[PDB]
Amino acid sequence: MKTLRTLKISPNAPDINSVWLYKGTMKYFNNGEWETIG
Amino acid sequence: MKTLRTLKISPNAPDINSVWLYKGTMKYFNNGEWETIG
Amino acid sequence: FLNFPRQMLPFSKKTKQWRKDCLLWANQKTFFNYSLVRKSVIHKKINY
Amino acid sequence: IVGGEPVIERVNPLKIRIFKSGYSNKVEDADMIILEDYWSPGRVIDTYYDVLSPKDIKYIETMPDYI
Amino acid sequence: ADFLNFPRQMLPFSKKTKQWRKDCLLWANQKTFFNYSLVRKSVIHKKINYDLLNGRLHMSDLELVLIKAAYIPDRLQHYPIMNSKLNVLRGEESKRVFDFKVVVTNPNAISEIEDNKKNELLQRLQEMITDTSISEDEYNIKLEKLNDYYTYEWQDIREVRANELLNHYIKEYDIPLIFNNGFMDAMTCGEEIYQCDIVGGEPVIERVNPLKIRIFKSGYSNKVEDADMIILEDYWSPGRVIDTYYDVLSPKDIKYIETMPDYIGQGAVDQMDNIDERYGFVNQNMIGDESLLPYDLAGNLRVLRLYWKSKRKILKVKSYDPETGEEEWNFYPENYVVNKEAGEEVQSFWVNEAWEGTMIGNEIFVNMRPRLIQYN
Amino acid sequence: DFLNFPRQMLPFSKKTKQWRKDCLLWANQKTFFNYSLVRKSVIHKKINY
Amino acid sequence: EEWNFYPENYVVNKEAGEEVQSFWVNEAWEGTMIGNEIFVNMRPRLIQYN
Amino acid sequence: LDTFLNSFPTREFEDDNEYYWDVIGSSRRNIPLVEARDENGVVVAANAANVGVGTSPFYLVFPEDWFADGEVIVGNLNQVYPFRILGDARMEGTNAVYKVELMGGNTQGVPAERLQQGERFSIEFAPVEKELSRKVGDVRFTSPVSMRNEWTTIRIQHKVAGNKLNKKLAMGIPMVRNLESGKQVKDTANMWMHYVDWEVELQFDEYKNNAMAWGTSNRNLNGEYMNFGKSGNAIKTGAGIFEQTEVANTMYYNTFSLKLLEDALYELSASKLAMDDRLFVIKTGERGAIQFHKEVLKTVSGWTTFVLDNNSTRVVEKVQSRLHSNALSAGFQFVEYKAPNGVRVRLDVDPFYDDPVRNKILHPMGGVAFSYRYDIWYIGTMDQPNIFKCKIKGDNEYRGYQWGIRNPFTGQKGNPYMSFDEDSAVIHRMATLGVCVLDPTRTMSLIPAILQG
Amino acid sequence: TTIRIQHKVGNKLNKKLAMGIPMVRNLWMHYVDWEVELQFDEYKNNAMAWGTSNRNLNGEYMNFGKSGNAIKTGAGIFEQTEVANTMYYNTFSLKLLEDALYELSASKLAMDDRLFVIKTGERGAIQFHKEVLKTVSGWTTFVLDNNSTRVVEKVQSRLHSNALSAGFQFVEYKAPNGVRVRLDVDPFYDDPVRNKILHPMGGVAFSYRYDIWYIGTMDQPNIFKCKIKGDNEYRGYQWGSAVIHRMATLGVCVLDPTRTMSLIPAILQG
Amino acid sequence: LMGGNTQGVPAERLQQGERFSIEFAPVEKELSRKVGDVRFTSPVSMRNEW
Amino acid sequence: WTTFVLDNNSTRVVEKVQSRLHSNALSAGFQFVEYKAPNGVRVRLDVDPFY
Amino acid sequence: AFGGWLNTQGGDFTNGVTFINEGGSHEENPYQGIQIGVDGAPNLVEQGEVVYDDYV
Amino acid sequence: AFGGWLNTQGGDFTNGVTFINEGGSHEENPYQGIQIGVDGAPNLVEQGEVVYDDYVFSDRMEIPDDIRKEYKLRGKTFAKAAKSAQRESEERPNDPLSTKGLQAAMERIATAQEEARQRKEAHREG
Amino acid sequence: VDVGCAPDGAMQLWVMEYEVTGIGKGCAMCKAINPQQAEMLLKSNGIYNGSSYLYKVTRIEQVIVPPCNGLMAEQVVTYKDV
Amino acid sequence: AMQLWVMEYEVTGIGKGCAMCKAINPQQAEMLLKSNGIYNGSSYLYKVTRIEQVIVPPCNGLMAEQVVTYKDV
Amino acid sequence: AGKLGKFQMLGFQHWAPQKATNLMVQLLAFYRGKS
Ligand SMILES: [Mg+2]
Repeated sequence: MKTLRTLKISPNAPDINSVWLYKGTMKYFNNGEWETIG
Repeated sequence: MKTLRTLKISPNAPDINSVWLYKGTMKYFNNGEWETIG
Repeated sequence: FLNFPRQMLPFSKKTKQWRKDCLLWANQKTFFNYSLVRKSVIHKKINY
Repeated sequence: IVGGEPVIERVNPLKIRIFKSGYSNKVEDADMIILEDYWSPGRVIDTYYDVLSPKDIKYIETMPDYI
Repeated sequence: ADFLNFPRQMLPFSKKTKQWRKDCLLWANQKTFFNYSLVRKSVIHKKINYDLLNGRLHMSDLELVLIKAAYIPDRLQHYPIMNSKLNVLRGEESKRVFDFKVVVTNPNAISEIEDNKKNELLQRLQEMITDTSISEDEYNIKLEKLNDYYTYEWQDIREVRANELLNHYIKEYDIPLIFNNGFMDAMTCGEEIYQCDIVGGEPVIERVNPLKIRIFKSGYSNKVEDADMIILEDYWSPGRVIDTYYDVLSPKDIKYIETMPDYIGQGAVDQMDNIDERYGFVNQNMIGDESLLPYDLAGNLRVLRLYWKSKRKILKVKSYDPETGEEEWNFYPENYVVNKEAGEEVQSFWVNEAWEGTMIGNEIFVNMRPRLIQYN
Repeated sequence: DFLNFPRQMLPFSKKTKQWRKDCLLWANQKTFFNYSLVRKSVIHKKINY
Repeated sequence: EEWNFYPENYVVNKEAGEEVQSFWVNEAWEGTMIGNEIFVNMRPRLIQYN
Repeated sequence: LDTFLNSFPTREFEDDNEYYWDVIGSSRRNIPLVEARDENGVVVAANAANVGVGTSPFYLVFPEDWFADGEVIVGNLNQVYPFRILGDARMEGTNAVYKVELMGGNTQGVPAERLQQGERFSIEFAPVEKELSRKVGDVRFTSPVSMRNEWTTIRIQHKVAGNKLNKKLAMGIPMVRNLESGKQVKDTANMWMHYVDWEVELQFDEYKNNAMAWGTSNRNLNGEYMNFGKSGNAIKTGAGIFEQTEVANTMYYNTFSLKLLEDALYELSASKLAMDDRLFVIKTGERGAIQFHKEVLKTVSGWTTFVLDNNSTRVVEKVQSRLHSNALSAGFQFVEYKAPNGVRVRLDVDPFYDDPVRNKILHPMGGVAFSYRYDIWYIGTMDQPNIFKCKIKGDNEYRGYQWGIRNPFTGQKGNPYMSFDEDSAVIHRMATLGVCVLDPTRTMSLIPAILQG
Repeated sequence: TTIRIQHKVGNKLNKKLAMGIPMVRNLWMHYVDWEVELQFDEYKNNAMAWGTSNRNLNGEYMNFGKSGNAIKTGAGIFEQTEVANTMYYNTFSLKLLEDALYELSASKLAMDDRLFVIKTGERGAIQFHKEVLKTVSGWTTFVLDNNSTRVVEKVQSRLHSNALSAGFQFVEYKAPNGVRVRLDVDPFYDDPVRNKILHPMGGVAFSYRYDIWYIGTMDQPNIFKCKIKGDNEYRGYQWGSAVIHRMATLGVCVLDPTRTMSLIPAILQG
Repeated sequence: LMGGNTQGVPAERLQQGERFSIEFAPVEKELSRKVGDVRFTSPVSMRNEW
Repeated sequence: WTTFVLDNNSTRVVEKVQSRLHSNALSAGFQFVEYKAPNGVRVRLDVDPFY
Repeated sequence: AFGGWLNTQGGDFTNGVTFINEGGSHEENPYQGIQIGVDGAPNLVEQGEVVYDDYV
Repeated sequence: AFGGWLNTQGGDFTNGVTFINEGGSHEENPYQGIQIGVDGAPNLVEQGEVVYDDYVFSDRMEIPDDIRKEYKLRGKTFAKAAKSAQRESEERPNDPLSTKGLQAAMERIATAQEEARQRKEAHREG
Repeated sequence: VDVGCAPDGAMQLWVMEYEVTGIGKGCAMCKAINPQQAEMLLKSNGIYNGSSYLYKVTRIEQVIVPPCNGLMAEQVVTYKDV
Repeated sequence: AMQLWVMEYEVTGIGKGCAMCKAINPQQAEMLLKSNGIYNGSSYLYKVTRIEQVIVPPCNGLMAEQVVTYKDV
Repeated sequence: AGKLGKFQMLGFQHWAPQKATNLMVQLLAFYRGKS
């Protein structure tokens, strides 16, 4: 229902509407915070 | 093979050509079933 | 409207809506006449 | 006058409302005479071709087909 | 059925294409179950009137029946005591005077416009006789032939022609018999109808059978002329549809006349191939214990003529005479462009136009056009 | 019932003598419906005569 | 312009402006059967009531 | 609400009695099988051998006499097992059994699974020989059933004293009129009775138009009327526009979904409307268009195979302003969904659906609950008016005054025929009126369930 | 093939009658001249198109008539065209249709006359849209935009200035080497009386049938309707009672049935 | 209760604050007697100073 | 070649056709016939029925 | 054409006042005006002027 | 023959427009034309040119764009321009308004052909 | 058919589709006096009446009883829809 | 033509289903589903699991409920 | 993904006010036979 077209690898939180990629995780904006997958 | 461009934040299932994100788990549609990431 | 719109008017105040308010009155309040020298319509229709 | 020329009709006595005559045997003495009939759509355009607006031709045109 | 309307008549003349005229006749075939008017009786009420004069008693008309075998121990003999009363009135209408002459109503009323049109005629007759006469041998004969037309008038020449057409065709067609049969239709229906049109290039007059004419869209008018939509349905001979329409029938259409198979394409089949189940339902105001097929068991053809008043956009144009400062008015069609910088003002009107159409059988769509005899 | 008559949409050359004889062997011994659209039956009229 | 009605045997005189159209019209024909073996006068009827 | 009711034509009737109109189906039908019996009459079950194995006769018991003497009827697999009928139907009470052998050259017989109860059978044709052929086949017809509606008679009454005949209004506050629109418009007429008959034709226009649109038929399931008038007779009410339209295409919801609006406007007009006749124009409210805008927005976000550019949808248009050199604008809306195979859906937001004076239940998403109701009034063309306003020919509303020595409405001082002895003048007006929807299956509605049906 | 009809009776119904009852919430005179001329019109339409042959390989007929003579019936259009290039699929896939149309055109057709018109039903036209749409969904080399396809275009509306539309339908597929595969809907595939097996995706499961008539160019018609010169339709009236007899002979002819390819769902076979 | 209603109106639709408006005023055909009545309204004004 | 986005506007792989089924009707199909290699090389075809 | 006329009941009834419109001024017209009459024989009127009883 | 005629109901009804087909061009026809009349005595026309009231609308010229915007023509040729303004009165030859609508519209294409003729004659000598 | 229920006295049969958010879709058949009461029976007597906010009812359509035998209503919620 | 029967069935491999027929005995309600259902070409797919008559005097109650989960597929 | 019965076809053996329309009404809740 909330599409995230792009993925940005950066040590900072890039944007709400992009998927954050760090070293061993992949976080996304949900419930007003960054939730990691896995 | 099959290229996916979209990541959806939905409690229900998205279309088969978009990646499911829900509360901390990632699923992608492969071979007629929703294959989870973990 | 109450009656037929006021006829004792100057000619310039007999505008497009004054004539239409006259004619809309004939659409509504002109079915029942105590005609003094005619019979009723239901009486004449029986005769034909 | 209908169609530029004079015409004469007889009026159906059931379809004429003669108001405000003062116990008089004539009809020309009346102050308000209303003739309500059901004219054909062809007779509306014979009589009022030069005074119907293009909106009013559509209302004659968009009337429902009760044949 | 289940999808049609009458097509929109408030169109420009370029949009009234071949399919638009064909949709008008295919709508006309829908309204053949129906014959209702405000000043007419039903067809069953008229058809019971005629068969009383042709000696048929319908026992379902004078009582409730609680038969169909023709025997007076269960039926009733009919005694024609009404025919001798109506035969007095149609024997007397034949014996009344028939001197129907076109007359000039005001024969002493000669105007300058009546004076101008007479001079255009005698100039045109003078222009012909110089070409016909070859160097003064019979120019003096053609001159004295038209010298006695200098005392005639324009209303006299138009009355001479109008009587010369009527005097010939009363004596050719036996028009007195036509109105004498039409009188018999008037004492039985109450409706006396005649059609006048051009077939074969010559005019004709025929009495319309009142059991076969649908007079739609009149306004309680006693007259039949005042109708907006008339449908004449009859079964013609195959020779009559070539007696009338030889000059417009294509070689496709004369194969339908020759070999005539049953069709369902007459509005019963829709665009999505649905069949229409309300076609196979004839009414009981139109038929009874005494109609839509293209042909008959007598080898005839169904001919369905529709006459409707379409609406035409015209223009009312105000111009000025160049010589005198007098405003003048003219009527032009919608494809007329007004010559401005001449004071030329225009107003657009919508105006009746008599249209016609004819469907022979089920396939043959013929003479779908504006009616060329406009009674202007 | 239908009045099945031979084909008349022919050129004048193809209206040969067998075609005219086929059109004329259409009238022999035919049986039809007893009364026509505007005329009563023959057994009716012989009863009147 | 003038119009004439010709049969199908008539060939069109082109290069003079003749436009043609082909119509099918009625024709009164006649025939007699005498007995059953005599077949006589199978032809267009010669009094054409035109 | 009155502009909406004048968008429908009007029919003229002769009586105030019940009126009826008769609907029709097709003449073509297939018949479900009951039982199939072998050559000697012994029923065939599914775990059996083939039946017509050597072009041997067998039976088909059908619950109705529908088929004829020499026809060819087919099972669920048409043209593979053709069944020529032999002889007329033997009536086993109400049922009909036919002698039947195979037709299309089948020399192995029909399988036992093709002869079970529930299987439908339809007529193809009735063949004969070239030589000495006998009579075969028959012709089937179809019949009408009827629909039914009636009328509703309303009334009004107002009473004034006879003192108010020419009572001039010394306007301390300016006297206003209530418009039909709901607005209080100002008026300057100094007489009081101009504001008395204006509020009684305002109100009679409000009484008729709520009786034509909002109808409640009080005829019982046992065909009775329980609401009796003051004199003792039954107050008979006929259905309105919004009761006759809900009887066929009932649909209720909480959450709007486009997939059920699109697969139900295609189920009813599947092969019955042509490709150009499937324009379904939805009447809705202002808030029903926002709910429709989001569900098309949720639909085209599932079209991931396409990408939706700025260059075509133009959701960010360039504008000119003093604040910046290249300043942008924003905003878009989805107003039309084109279904597969010619079905289109359009939005017509009508102000009738949003009227908060009559609509009192609020939706949870704001606005009145009647705004979220989707109505497709016209599906295809019908060749006759589907919805029309039934009015009696001749029943002009009886303007009727009884009065005493003065009449303030007509303005009559001095009465020769007195009804009574008091300074009064009452108006009594009454109208017999109804509406009729010929085909409520040509009209699909979609109602929120919070209106509770 | 020879067909006959009768009806024992005039304008009134008789013993074979049906009523149609609709489910709503609160729950003339038959023109017998026109139903016989319609229900013999459809007897010939089922005989020409849905016909079955009852001959051996020895020439003998198998089904005999009421007089002892053999019933002569010839094959129909859908039985003559179902002898070659006919396939029965269980699931629809463009892998089978783009290859069957190619091997028919790699061995029979030049490269210019490779236009294949799929004459199918209405619900089979939606089935052709969704399986081209899944084929385009796997073309990940080319991204599809709204600038070319225009599934979201701008229409004029009162509600908003920038007001969009939505909707599209694939109706064509162009395989390699010029195999252009079009699509149209015949209305007779959605026939509710004749087609009784229902498909799970809505319809009557005969709408999901693809028929390619008219393969290539021939210099003559391949499929036509046969007829006898003169007048081959008869009629007859037997009076008691009145029995409206009708009889007609007919025929259809498919010259080359290898020039007709058909796809039938496998639930309509065997 | 009109509409043909037999089992009454629930008690949760009859609480305080439930809003009611006039629909219409139906009478019977034979021998009706008077129903319905007519309402009026009036405006307000405002003020200012210096 | 995922360095280039290959949009449908330039190739016209899916192109609009006019059919009675839908007002916005689409097609599909393409075929690579030529491959221009680097450094001047073009690769065309000549499909012969002899082969 | 509505200028000083009453085109009603199929007839064209006027009071004599002639609204000479739609042409243009004396300068912007090619024929220097509308030229309603010939009497000075070039009798020219423009779009704005109105005549009664041959007085403009 | 259908060229400017309505041959319905047995009679040959025309509006005046004379569609002259089946001839050929002036060089293709051995008689150098059609020779519709003897009046100049060799009045010769071709397969395209059309006559109304003894005025021939030529098929060889074209429509200049300054001559197209004024007088409001529809065809690309002066013969094709008269082949479009007669389309109302082709199906109604006997109407009073279509006669006036034809005579007025044929006078415009007459004076539009003369202005193209006078402009071509002035440009040729220059 | 005057049994004694709230809408005019007759029994009404309803077909309900929904989508339980985060769980899936389903079918439902019920007798109810209102279509509002039909969705209040899923929130009370349904499978997920404990987590009552997950019920997203999308269709409530009535069945009318025919005169004779036949399949009245059907509803399939297939796996490829879910 | 007597009673009403609401069924819960399960199409094998495809999904679940709910149905309602009108039959005299509940074996005939399975006949009117297996022959008139949407899976007519695959009539062996129906495995009915519950049939219950529409017993009127409640007239406010669920008769069939069948949800399809994300983990059943 | 399921139908619902909108009509039922029975034989006749399984069985005057004013007229709103004078012709008959073909419902959409009916199959129409196909020529
Ligand atoms: Mg084949």
